[PDB]
Amino acid sequence: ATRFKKNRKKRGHVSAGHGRVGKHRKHPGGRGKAGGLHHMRINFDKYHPGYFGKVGMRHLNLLKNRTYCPTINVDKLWGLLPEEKKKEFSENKDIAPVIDVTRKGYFKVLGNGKLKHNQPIVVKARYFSSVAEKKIKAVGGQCILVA
Amino acid sequence: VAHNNVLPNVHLHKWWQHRVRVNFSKNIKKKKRRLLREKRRKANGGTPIEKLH
Amino acid sequence: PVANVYSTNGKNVVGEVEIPVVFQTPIRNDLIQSVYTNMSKNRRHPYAV
Amino acid sequence: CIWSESAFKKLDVIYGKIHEKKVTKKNYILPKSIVHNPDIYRIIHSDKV
Amino acid sequence: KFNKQKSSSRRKMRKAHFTAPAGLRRKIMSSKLSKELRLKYKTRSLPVRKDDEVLICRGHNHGREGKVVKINRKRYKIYVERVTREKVNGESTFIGIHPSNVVLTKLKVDKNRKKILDRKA
Amino acid sequence: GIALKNVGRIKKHGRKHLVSKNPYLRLLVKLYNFLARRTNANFNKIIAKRLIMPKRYRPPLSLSKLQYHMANHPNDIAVVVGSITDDKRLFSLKQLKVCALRFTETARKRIEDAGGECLTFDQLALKYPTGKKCVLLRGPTKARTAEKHFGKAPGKPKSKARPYVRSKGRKFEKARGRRKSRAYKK
Amino acid sequence: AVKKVGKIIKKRTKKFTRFQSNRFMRVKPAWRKPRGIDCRVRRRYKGTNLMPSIGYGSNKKTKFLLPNNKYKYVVKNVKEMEPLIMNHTKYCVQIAHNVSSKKRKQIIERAKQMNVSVINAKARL
Amino acid sequence: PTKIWRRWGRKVNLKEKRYAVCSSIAASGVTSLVLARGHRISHLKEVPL
Amino acid sequence: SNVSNALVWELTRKSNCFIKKNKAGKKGVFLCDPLNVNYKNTPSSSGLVKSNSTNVTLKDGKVVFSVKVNQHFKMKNVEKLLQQHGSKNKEKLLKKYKRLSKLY
RNA sequence: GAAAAAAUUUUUUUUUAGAAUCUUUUUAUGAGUAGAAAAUCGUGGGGUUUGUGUUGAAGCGAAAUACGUGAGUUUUCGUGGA
RNA sequence: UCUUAACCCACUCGUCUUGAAACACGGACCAAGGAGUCUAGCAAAUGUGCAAGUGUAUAUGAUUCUUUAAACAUUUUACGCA
RNA sequence: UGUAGGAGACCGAUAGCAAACAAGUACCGUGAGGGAAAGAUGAAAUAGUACUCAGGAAUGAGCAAUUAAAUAGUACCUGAAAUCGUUAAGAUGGAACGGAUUAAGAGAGAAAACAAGUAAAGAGGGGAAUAUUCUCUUCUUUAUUAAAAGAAACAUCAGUGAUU
Repeated sequence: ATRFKKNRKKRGHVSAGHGRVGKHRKHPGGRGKAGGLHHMRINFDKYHPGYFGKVGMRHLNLLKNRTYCPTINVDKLWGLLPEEKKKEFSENKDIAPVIDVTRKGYFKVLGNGKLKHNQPIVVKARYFSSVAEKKIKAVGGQCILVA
Repeated sequence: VAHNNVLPNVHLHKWWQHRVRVNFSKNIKKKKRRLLREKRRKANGGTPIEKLH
Repeated sequence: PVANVYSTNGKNVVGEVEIPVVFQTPIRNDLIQSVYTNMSKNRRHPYAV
Repeated sequence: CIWSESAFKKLDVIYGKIHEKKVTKKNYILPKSIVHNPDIYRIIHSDKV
Repeated sequence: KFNKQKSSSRRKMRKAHFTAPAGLRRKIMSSKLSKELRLKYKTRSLPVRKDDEVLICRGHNHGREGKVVKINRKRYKIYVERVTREKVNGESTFIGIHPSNVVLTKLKVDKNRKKILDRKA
Repeated sequence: GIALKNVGRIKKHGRKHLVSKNPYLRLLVKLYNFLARRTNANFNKIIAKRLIMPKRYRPPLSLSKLQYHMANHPNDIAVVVGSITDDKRLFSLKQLKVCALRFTETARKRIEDAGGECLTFDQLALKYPTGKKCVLLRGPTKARTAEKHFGKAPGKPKSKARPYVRSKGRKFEKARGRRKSRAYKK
Repeated sequence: AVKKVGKIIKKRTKKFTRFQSNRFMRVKPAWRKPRGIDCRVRRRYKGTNLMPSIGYGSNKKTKFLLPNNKYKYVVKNVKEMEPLIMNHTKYCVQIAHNVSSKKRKQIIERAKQMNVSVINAKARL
Repeated sequence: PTKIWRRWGRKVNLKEKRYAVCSSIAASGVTSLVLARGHRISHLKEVPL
Repeated sequence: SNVSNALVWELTRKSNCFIKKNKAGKKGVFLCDPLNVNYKNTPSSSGLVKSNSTNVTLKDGKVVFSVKVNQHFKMKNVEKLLQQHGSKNKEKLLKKYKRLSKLY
């Protein structure tokens, strides 16, 4: 590290890259976030707009795991098949892939993107978006609610 | 300038250098654990120290 | 791509064997230099007073 | 580097996907980037080029 | 070395050499044994006693043979009869010889030394 | 004493050399510099510049984007001055012949399986030294993480950008200066 | 002035002496520019003390050349002669300071047999 | 004064480390590189021994 | 294949054991590789690059052929070696041989 | 890919480049504190390489037809004894 | 090279300072020591590896047990960030 | 933390524990307390400065004398700078030193700053031939023919001026 640092660039130059007029002082604005509102307000406004004051209720003891949900969009569901499985379904319209999204850790199925139309697929999941259910039904697939 | 972050999140003002501990014992502890487990495993007649949970 | 295998005396030669695919792998000398230095950093001790 | 025939052969097995079920690098083998030769002088000399 | 209990640091080894007990000093007052005797007992080396007979192999006095006068165990010098030296005033003392500069011919053999020779055999 | 601006200097900007220490990439810029200089082809000159360009600013291309771009081309030889990444969001059947700086292993395997060609830059130079009957492609910059962060102030009004924010928590940046109710909004 | 010799122009006689080292014992004699500081002599007040810059530099053809018309090559072992020999016309031998006399004699004799000038061969007798 | 911690544990990835070993073994394969490294090697029959 | 003569030069452009550059003024960089026939540092000079080479060298007062019942005791020679094993270059080899023959 | 000179058609002598941040060539340009950059140079240790050591090293003092724009490098003589 | 000469030029350096040769300040002299660092967390830049994944965390394993206080491996589908 | 180990990409005597040592000592403070400076002869002093002369005595000197070495002599390794002594050289009318430029003195040096080859007789090394015959080569020496190199001077050009 020490080979390449700023001291090696400035070593004989007296004011050290920190200004002959200025003369580098211990804490020339005071500590940390102190100048907010008071004299660094312009910095806070232009770079940190939401910062000051309160919003909303207090939950007091939230717990993350109650609301924990990983989501997946329908577009990427056929991608959860390996290559040979995807070829096999593409060939054969007699059978649908069943997809248990839980093994892949997902719990809500969302509606984004296109599908290769006229091919059934069974989606098993806890939760589905309104659009996702409609598109899965539209393409001839099935939605299965399961805990 | 200083548009990288609103805050320092560092909070070391409760005299951190007094409180501090530096840790690099890892492998040596593992060897001690291995030695202890080897000694136990051997000592019990070779009879498994594992137990079904 | 066969390489000759040798005996205990180097003038006597046994069965030729197809080389490992490793010897066709990319040579990243700069990567090796960075890895060596980083590994070395993990090996040497910082010194307190 | 001086290799035993055993070591040399084992090296091929290591990067060959043989034995040890699905374990090796969690179903992975072999650094194998597409950086490549033919040597540069051959490419320029090449009659079409 | 291959043992990882015993130190290989220079500092400690030197310290042990310098602050050595008398028995330790006696141990390192060993000399190589003369070639036929070496063959006879298959013994490389013996600790010298005061009345032994050495040949000198190193220093300006190499190739002088003779009886050992006195041993100084402490500062690692044996004294041999024909390595005399006069002092600055002309008075005669013996030149001190490091024990690794000499090869031992005639050992004086006591009961204890004989028991050691028996141990070596 | 002459009056010239910038003391008469022409001062070029951006990369002045490739600063990578990679032997293969140094060999490749030697090759493409030679190919550009001798041919005087615009295709080669672009390749040389894109090879010199920062590795971070060299983009990934999506396989979906590559296929979407190549759709009107019956000639199959795609050239990409970046990395080609795979797609897990569609069937991705139709093969191509693609030269790229780097291939993901999954993408390469799919392209090879489909009956395509994953082509080296040395192979491209050898076969197609003029670049004729080919298609040069770029992956998109598409507002990368730094680009999302920067661009003439996120806290200014009438601007869309990401500030620093650690907004995984609940009580994070939403009030005074970002809110029409509390003082004012951006 | 300057020192022309054949097609070899050397443009600097009188190597520079560090400012104020004439007045003060503490200041080292070997040159230093007062670049790190304001100093009123970098401000080019005429005749105060001349100071160096790149322009005095040697010509590209003669760049490191000796008046021998031969580049100096320093030799500390005999085997280092062997690549050097085919360019003996354009290079001259310097034998390193730290060479023991038996070896030095051997190197001198061998170098003379190899037919290249050795500039310190007339020393360490 | 030196505090005890001066970055004793650095990372460098599993993939990077693996790459360095494979590429170094590949490099060890190469005859020119063996000579270039300073090994005396003229009378060895060929470098992959 | 992975190896390339050019790639070796790119690898050894700065770094090789037998590259030697003078400290007392930088002008002159030599290549001490005995597989070379010309001993300045360039990849054209270098035996690392040279195609599948076989070479007549110089060691300890002897003409040497070095190589890429038993017979034992228990300049014209150089000319003979060149005419046998062969490959501008011939003239350069002749020049080296002339120097080596005239005085060792 | 052959140029010249010495000899007495034939012998001898000098030279005889390919390092792509490299080499040849052209033209323009050169102020500078605060300040930013790049190229270097030197010191302690380590890995690596191939060397220097008691026919005297490091160090030191006096110097050098010495080298480099320069920082400095190298060397000679004297001391010196690892 | 050193040495005086003689001609021409040449005001105490450092300093804060609009402005220092100042009747502004520090400096009797010489030697050695003597000042932008380290950690944490963040950012952009560039290099480097992999990619819709990535990072083996803690930890287990070994004919790992001068070096070895790291190097090696990941069960004959945790967590960070995206 | 105490003791016992093993360590080190640590410090190397103004550093590093305050302490490499007869240091938590000397010494200082009414006292609570504060708290240093301070390593190195040589291989061997079981090699430690013998002896003589001149000296009141210190000491000095030696044609004397230890040691490889005493300008290694025990407040002993190397021994920088400030500072000061001897000798020599120069200088010197109310500063001093410097830059730029020549001069005259005093020193040093021959490697670019001249002499390839030939004959005579000394020293080496090789190669071939079948440990020794033939022969190829480099240094010293005597004298004996070349030459090249730079500086001059004028002429001749090209570029640039000034002149009438």
